[PDB]
Parts: sequence; C-alpha cells; structure tokens
Amino acid sequence: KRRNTIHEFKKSAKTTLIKIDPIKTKKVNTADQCANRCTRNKGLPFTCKAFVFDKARKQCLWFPFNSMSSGVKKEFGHEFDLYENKDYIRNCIIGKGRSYKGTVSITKSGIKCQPWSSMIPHEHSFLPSSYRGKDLQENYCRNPRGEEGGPWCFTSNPEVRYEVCDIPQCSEVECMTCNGESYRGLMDHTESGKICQRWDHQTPHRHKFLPERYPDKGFDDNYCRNPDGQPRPWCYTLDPHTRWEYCAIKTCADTTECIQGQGEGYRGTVNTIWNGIPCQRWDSQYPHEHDMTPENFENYCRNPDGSESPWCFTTDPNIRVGYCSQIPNCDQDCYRGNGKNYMGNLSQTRSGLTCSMWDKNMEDLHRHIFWEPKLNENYCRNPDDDAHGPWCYTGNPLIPWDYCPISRCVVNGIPTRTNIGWMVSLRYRNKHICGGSLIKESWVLTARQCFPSRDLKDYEAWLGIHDVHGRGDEKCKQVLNVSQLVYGPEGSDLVLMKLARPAVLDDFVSTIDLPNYGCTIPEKTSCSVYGWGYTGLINYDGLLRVAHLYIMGNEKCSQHHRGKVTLNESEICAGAEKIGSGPCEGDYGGPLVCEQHKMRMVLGVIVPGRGCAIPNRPGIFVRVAYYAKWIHKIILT
Amino acid sequence: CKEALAKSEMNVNMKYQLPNFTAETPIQNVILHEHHIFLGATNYIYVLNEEDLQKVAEYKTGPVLEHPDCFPCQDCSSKANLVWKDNINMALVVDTYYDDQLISCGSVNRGTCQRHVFPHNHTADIQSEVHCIFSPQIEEPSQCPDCVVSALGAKVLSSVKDRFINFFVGNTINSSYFPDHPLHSISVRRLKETKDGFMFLTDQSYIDVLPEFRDSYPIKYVHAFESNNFIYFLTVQRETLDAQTFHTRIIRFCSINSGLHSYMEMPLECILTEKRKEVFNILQAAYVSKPGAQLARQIGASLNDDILFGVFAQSKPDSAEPMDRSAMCAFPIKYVNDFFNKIVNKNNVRCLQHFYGPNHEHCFNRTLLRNSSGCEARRDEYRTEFTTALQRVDLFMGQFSEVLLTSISTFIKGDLTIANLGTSEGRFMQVVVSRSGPSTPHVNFLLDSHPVSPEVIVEHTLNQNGYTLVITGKKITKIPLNGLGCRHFQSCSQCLSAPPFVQCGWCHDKCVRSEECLSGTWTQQICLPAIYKVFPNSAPLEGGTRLTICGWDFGFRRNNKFDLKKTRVLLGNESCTLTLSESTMNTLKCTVFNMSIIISNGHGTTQYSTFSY
Repeated sequence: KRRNTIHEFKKSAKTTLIKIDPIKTKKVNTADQCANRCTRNKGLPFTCKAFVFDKARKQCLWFPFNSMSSGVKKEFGHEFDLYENKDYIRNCIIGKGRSYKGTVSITKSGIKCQPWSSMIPHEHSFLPSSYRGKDLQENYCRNPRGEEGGPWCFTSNPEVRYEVCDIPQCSEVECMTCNGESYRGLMDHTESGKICQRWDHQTPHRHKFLPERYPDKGFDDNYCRNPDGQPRPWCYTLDPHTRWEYCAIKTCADTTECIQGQGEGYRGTVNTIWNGIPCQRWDSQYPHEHDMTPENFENYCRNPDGSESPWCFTTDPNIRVGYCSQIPNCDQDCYRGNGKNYMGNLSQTRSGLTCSMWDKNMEDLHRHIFWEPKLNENYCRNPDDDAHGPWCYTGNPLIPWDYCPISRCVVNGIPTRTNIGWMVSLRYRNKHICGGSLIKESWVLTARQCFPSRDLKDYEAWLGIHDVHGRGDEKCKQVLNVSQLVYGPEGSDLVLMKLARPAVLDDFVSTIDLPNYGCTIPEKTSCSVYGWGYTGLINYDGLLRVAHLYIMGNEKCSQHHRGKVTLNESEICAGAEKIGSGPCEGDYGGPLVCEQHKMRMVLGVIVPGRGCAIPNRPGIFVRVAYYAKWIHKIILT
Repeated sequence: CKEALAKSEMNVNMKYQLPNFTAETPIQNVILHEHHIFLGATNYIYVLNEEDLQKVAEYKTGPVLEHPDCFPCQDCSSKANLVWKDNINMALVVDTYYDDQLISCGSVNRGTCQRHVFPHNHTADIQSEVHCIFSPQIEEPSQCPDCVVSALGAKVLSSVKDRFINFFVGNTINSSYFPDHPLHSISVRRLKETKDGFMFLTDQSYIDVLPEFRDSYPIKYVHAFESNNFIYFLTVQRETLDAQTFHTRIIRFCSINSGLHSYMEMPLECILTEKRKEVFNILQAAYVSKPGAQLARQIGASLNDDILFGVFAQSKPDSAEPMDRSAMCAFPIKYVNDFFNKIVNKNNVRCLQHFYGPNHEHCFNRTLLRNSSGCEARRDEYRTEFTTALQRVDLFMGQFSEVLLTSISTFIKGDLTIANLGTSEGRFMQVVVSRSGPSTPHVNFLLDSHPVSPEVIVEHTLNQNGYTLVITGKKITKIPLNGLGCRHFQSCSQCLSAPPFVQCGWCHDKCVRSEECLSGTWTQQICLPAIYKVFPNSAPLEGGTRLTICGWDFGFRRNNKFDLKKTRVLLGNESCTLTLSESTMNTLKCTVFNMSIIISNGHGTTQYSTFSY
C-alpha cells in the first residue's frame, strides 16, 4: 500500500543540516511522501534518523543522522526545511513503549543493558538482524516486539537475563493550567491514544487554523493546543472519521472597574447590562443552560470568551447574553493664543519629540530673551505669549525649540532682463522643482508643497543662474548641499532650508530682507515675481521670467472666487492687470517682493492653488509678516 | 389556524409609481451636484433633474473603436481597420476646488479619463468641454501616470490636501494585462495645476503586488472613504497567499501628498453567536455615517462620532461568492483606530505578504514603535499586516440570515437609526436598527428583478425634505425617506409597531393616518382582540375538547413583546380555560343555548356570538 507517516515526523523551518564528516537527493514533489518513504520499512539501507527538503530544490534528501549527532552544522537556509523523527526525541514512554529508539541501556536495577550484538551472556541477542526497522540499538534497550512492558534489556548481569528498562510515561511533564490555552508542549496524543495531525496539513480534516495565519499559538507539528478555549487543549484527529478529540493532560504545579482591553483578562463585580438586567451565576444554568463552568477556568459580567464587551446571561430568559456596557475604559484651546493663557499638561512637541528640562531651558530663555520676568516644567504652556500658540523647548542640539500640538482659536512670462540672486533653483532629480529665496548667507525659504522625499542627500541648491540649468552662465553658478529643512507652524506650510555650507555673497547672489512684522500693505501696490516654471509658451528657453502684480483687499478676491474662500490673515491677495498671467507649475515657492519706499523686501510666496493664472482673478499668497517673528525665534538656532 | 389568517402580515407586494428614470444601458455610477444627478453608464453619461427625474442632458462615449497603434486620446477616426469595445464608466467625481468640473473616466481607453466643465450661465451642459487627462511622459515612459482606470477594478477617492487634488485609487488587476499597460494596485495620482495630467510624487507613491502572485491572490476593492486623516479601504482578498479562502479587510493609512506612509491592513469578521457559528467573509456594501442617539449609547459614541456599516455575506467555500446569507455590522471608528494603534501586541504584527514576499530582509528582523508611533511619516515605511481581526455581533441577529443583501445606505431620525437595506434580489426595505429587538420592514416591497446596485445616494435637507436614489438594472428611483403609507398594515400591532414619522393609527378597521378617519375613530393605543375563527362551536359546561381560536391582536402589547399572561378569556360569566403554551397573540386554546365568547386582551375586549349549548 501507500501510507502517510510524516505525521509522525517533526519539522523545523529554514535550517539545513550539514554533516561535515559523512545521504542522497532524488527529485520528489512531496516531502511528505518523502518522509513516508524514510519511515517505510527497508526503504534505505542507512538509518534515516531525519529528513530535509527544499522546495526550491524539490530534491528529496533523507539524512541518516540527527542534529544531535556530533559535528553537524545547521545553516539558516530559508529554502531548506528539516523533518525530525520525533521518536528519537520522545525520551519517554507512550503506551506500550512500543517504538523506542532512545540511547538508554540502564536497567531498572541500574545495570548496563548489554550490547544487543553480544551473545554474552544471554542467548537471545540475534534480534537486530531478525527485527530490522525496530532500531534494535547496539546496547540501548528497545521494545523489540512492541511489548506492553516496553524496552526490556538483556542485562549484562549473570543472575538476571533481562531487566525491564523504565522510562516515564510522557505526560509526567505534560502538565496544564486551568485555561490550558497558554500551555504549548509536545504532548501530541489525544485522550483515546489517537494522534494529532500536522497543523500545516489539510488532510484528513481541512480545519480553519492556518498556523501562519494564526501564529503565536504554537500550531507546530502535532502539539495539542487550546485554540478555541476549551477547558482542555484538543486537536483534529489524524483519523478522518474522528472529527477531533481532547488531549489528556494533568494540571500543573506551583477585578477593578476601569476596563483594560476587551475586558478578557479584566474581571468584574458588575453584572448589570445597559438594559439594567442583572445576570446570574456560572453554576446557575438558568434560564437557559450555559456551557461555561468554573471547571473551564459568581453571577458577574466577566469576559470568559474575551468578547468585545464582557457579557452576562440576562435573568431575562429571552436574552442569552447581556452586555454590561456601562463599564468604563481607561482612555484644545480657543481664542487664547498666548501660551500663558493655557496650562498645558503636555510633554510633546509638534515634531513628536518629548520636551526638555525647563531649568536649562529657562536659563537659555532668560539669556536669549529679556522680554519680561510661573508655569510647570516640560509642559505645553509657553511664557513668551507666542502667536503661533503653545510650544516647548527640545533636547535636540540641532533644534532646541518646537511647538506643542494644542489646537487654539508664470503664464504670459515676461523674462527678466538680468539676474536676481534672491531666487534659488531647487534641484531634486537634478532639475528645478521650485523657487526658493535666500535670506541669510545660510538660509533659504520655500513652500512645503515642493518636497517629495524627507531626506537631504537627494536635494540640491543651485545659485546664480539666469537660465534654467546654468546653461548660459557656467562662469558664476554654484551648487550647495542641504543641511536641514524646517517645517513651519501649524497651517504655515513654510519650510526653511539651511544648506550644508553658507554661500559667501557676491554681486549676483543676493539675500532678502524681511517685511516689517506688524506692517500692513497698501492696496494695488505693484510688486514683482520671478520664476522658471510653467508659462504656457511654446518653448521655455529656461530664462527667469518676471511678472508684476497689484495688491487688493479680501473683497475682489472672494468676488472672483464668488465665495470660494473666506480669507484669513495668513493669506495675502494680489492680482494682475486684467490680463492672464500668473505663477504655475514649477514656480512654486517663488517670491513676491515689495519696497516700503525704495528698499524692497519679500511679502508673499508662490503657493499652488485653485487654478493657474485665470485672467482677472486674484491669487492668494502667504503673509510673511504673519510669521516673521517665528522665523527670527528660530533664527536663534 | 395560522396560514388562514396570513392576512395578518403586511403584504410584501404593494406597487407604487415612484420618481423613476429609465436607462438604455446598465448603470455604473451616480453623482449628485447642484440639484443634478450625473450618472455614468455603459458608453454614456447623463444628467437628471433632482426633483423632476428628467434627463436634462446627456453625452455619449458610445461604441468605442480601439487601435493597437492608437493612444487613448490621439485621433483614430481616419483609421480604416482595427477592437470594437465599450467603455463603462468606472471612475466618476465632481471637483469644485479648482473649478466646477466633472472628472469622468472611460474603462476602455487605456483606462484614461476626461474632464467636462460647466458654464455659470447654464450649469448643466457637458458637451461644451472635453479634455483628456493624458500627460505625455517624456521623462520616464516606464510608468504611464494618466493611465489610471483599471479594467478589472476601480475604487476612487478624491480629496483636496495640501492645496492639491489627490486621487487615492485602488485597482484590481490581472497579471496578464500588465505588459499592455503597467498599472498599480493602489496609486496616488495627484492632479497638476495645469490640469493636463497626474504626477507621481515618488517611487513609494504607488503600491502593487509582486509580479509573481499577480495571477493568484486576487484582491478586489469594494469601498473607501476619509476620516481623521486616515483614508480607510474596505476590500476582500485571500486569507493568505495559500489559504484560497477570502476575508474582507480594512486598510488604514495617512495622507501625505508623497504616498502611503503607515500602511495597515486588518482582518474584519462578523459573527452571529448564540448561547452554547456563522461568520460572514464577504462584505457586500458599506456606508460610513453618523449614529442615531439610541445607537450612540448602544454601541458607545456620541451623535457625531463616525460608525462604519458593513453588510457582510458568508462566502462560498474557497470562493468570494456569497452563500446567499447576509447580515450587517457596525464599527465605531474610535474602536478601529485604537485597535490599529494600541490594542495589538508586538508579536502579532506582520509584514505585508503580497508586497514584501515572505523571503526578505525586512520581514525577518524589523519591528514597530506602536505605542510610540501614530501617523508618523518615516522615510522607511513598514507595511504592516495585523494577524488579529476585529469581529462584530450582527445588530440584526440574522433577521435576514436566510438571504444575501446586495447593498445598504444609512440614515437617522431623532433618536433612532434606520437602515435602508437593499436585498440581493432587489427587495428594498427600511428598518429601524437597535440592539433591542428585530424590527419589521415598514417598507419591504419588490423594486425590480435585477440586483440593487451598491451605488446609493442619501440626502436629508433640514431633516424634513429627504430621499435616497437607488439603482437597479437600467432604472433609478427616488424613494423619499419619509415612508410611503400606513394602509398596508394589517394589525393594530403592526400599525403601532411602525415608526412615528409615519402616522399610523387603527381606524377601528385598519391602520390609517389620523385625518383620514371619517368616523374619527383614529387610535394608536388600544389593540382590540380580533377573532378569525373558533374550532369548534359546540361545547358543554363539562364536556371538553380542544378549542382552537384563530385571529389577531390577542396578546398584550409591550413595547416589543406581545404577552399572553396579560389576557383573560371568558365564556360569559364562566371564564374559559387559558392554555398559555398553546395560546399566543395569534391563536388561543381552551378546554371546557346560544352564547358569545369574550376575549379581554392587554388593551381591549371582544365577544363572539357563534356558540350554543
């Protein structure tokens, strides 16, 4: 016939055994039929103590030795999987002790069980030749006939022919807890001496558990488990006719209100459901008998099954399960913009970093800031009444201070005649992505909508070019590496880039001043913008292109928007002279700069929104004055 | 007798002329915008009057000619030869953030879409503007960005983030059609200002399964939405790369223009459980909505916290088809949020199968900062696949356990939540949902032979003027959410059990609205016993043979229950015998010169004068 015995094999994952001092592979689809061949009598002349298969190989290689055999090197090879003969690993007695292989030749009276090849002194030694496949060891006692009594070894003693070996029944160590699901041992026999099938297998029962799908429960080769929370662990039967069976195990040796988790480990005195109906006790099967018994693990609403809510049988006969769902489970500002107005018991920044210690923080504050002469340490409340809300100092040497998160209440391109050093050509993937404006010898600004990747070792700054790629002026261009990005306050969407090295100034390269922090604009005031971005023209030579705009109030802006937006002070609105011309793709982060009387400074930044350069429609820009002091307080870095 | 009195039930069939509109072709999607119903359909697109249900206008993406030489939008009219295929509108969305636009999509044109703009003077004409979202990729012809619409599966989610239009699209794809056009499972197509193409912000902006599995492991997408910056998805796929079963999953991730950073999938199962088990693999339709006040307590939220509703049907063995057995399931977003974040241990959480492949560097020795990380964008994202599911008790307890449910919508009224179930075959019901008890369908009638589409539109202006739009086959219907009528009710019990927002009251003869009682006998409060028959009609003062009493409204009405203790039965002066085990609100049993027989039920009484000595 053709039978299965891999179920009697063990397995291990992603290891291959290399016996340095020695065993053949034949391409066979089924590692399981492979193990069955290894077991099946006379299959190979050598002593197939285990097997290994690699489904990448699909080559079937029996190994006539254990890993406990000396000198064999395991190797973490994913494709290779071992399958051990659990009999050599039993080291105990199952039933008759019929199939033993363990290396023990000690009698019950502590005598060495003779070499079974030794005719001396006792006659019946010829067995290993006679009984081949029983692993009739050199000296170690085996159960030659599958005798009830077990391995009985012909003692070397002159007086006694054989003394029976004694090996414990395996369950001596296979104990259990009342839950039993925690226990994950070797005992792979049912309560009727039946054997559990391999949990990876789908035959003869294709049950629900896929050990990889439900790992962490020890659904290893055949080992009894409690997956469904029975008082006893149980397994699906190797026999197709038995659906499944319990596993015989002995026992082992040696509450509050607020809810944790789904209440499973949690325990409760309360057993009134949201309907108010009290629930009855575990003994009291009434009104309708319940399976759960104290043997499984008062009249309380516990979670023995670990349901979403602990559940107790309504004394109402109609309802089987009632949910005591009133149970409690253990589980920001408005119009106050200055930090002192709120006491923030919060230790985090907006970056997610924790706070720092308010002592050195306080000292550095007083040193840097003498604005005025309270709060707790390491907490969201901030003294300096900062407009962008509550903040906290940070332990980072790169960044010392960050806000803590509490909510409170160019189309028609006209090219530039000459060069502007304020512009910065951001090259990611080695080409311009957005405009940036230089303020310090070591600081540029642009918008947060301009940045795919979070690193720096991709990005690049290009400096002092009138054409897109330094195509004309290879004499004066210069490229810099990126040291840091800084993300602005909430809803700011303003990112400040420091380069790896400040770029020493020159005629061509120009930094820009900041607007007056509290300043207000005059309406229609002409200003200018510069970009290499999309303009709609047939052929962009790569030149910088300049356009002029004129300030305007909220009115006409929302009017052309027809109420698309209700403005905010963050926003600055400026518009064209009834013509279709405005920033578009590739211009983002471009500057709009203006002068008080002659000295010109940035006032807005190109930000993408709501369509490109629709004629007679105003654009919305950032209020640089709305952030200038924050930019300074960070320029402290 | 019980079947003889089957007239007790409200009739399943009651035909009504509804606001109805017929389609030449099967309907694929629907959009509501400015009192106008835009609906894509087989090779076509239509507009409807919101009140008039009248085709204001329409346009044809009609019989589609395909040429292998042809690009989606390059002209191929002059061509003399070829496939003669048919675009089905798989993706459809109106956008307002830039302009008043409709983004429509063809299935066949390499899955490449178009746009149609609306004038202000008249705001319904679409034949004006046709524009192809077809950005030529001179840079990297590796990836066709505007090739968006998959043929096999399209779930589209449009939003405005960081002042840009973003499309999160989930796509079912076969491995075979990959070389013909390379596409992605889940991709984030961001729409350029110039509105002439989409741009992939990076390489990690797109996710799709390893080229090996793309024959097996079919993952098809069924729903998505936005809430709390987590753009969840509902979709079915294999339990495992080997399982060949299917379990419906919910996916969560954060929305940064770049791409899906913290990508999480969790299994979701709905179980109908009893004392001392049926699990629905396959979600059929869903709807995320606010809860009714009674539901807010019963499941644990406010009137504003968002609850996701999933109508799940049990799957055929090793197959994603349903076993015609469905229920519905509620999921507070708070609970799923916390399950993703904190509840799960550190041993469970796995790496994605279909993306990483089991044999990898990262899956071997990589972990999470679960309690120390939520929505954090780290440049090395970890695709996490929780092994422990979230499972819900059916709120219905199988009040439809014998049937499949094609679709669902949700709405609430006052304190209650009422679900507008669509039946597998197309028997639209409206049913109050509560943990209390089963609610009968105050409407149940059969709409049409064909399945009800999961495409369903809900609206309640002022919570007074309200309606849903429902698709089936080639017709859409505007069903007011305000009920239809009380007359079909055929018991005082059934009449009273109706919701208040339908005005139900027995007019001494049948349930009715108050004003229609000419006799003014309109009552909603006392349920008089009604006799159908008596078996037999001849009895002695001592001789006793079984006494079968057919009728209705016999039991005392408690809010749900109908109690037979609260009843007395008299034979004139002599009280007739009550066999409560054999006596129910439908039928009664007794054991004992013309005489009448008086029932005294929970509310009223009656006499029956067909009896003698």
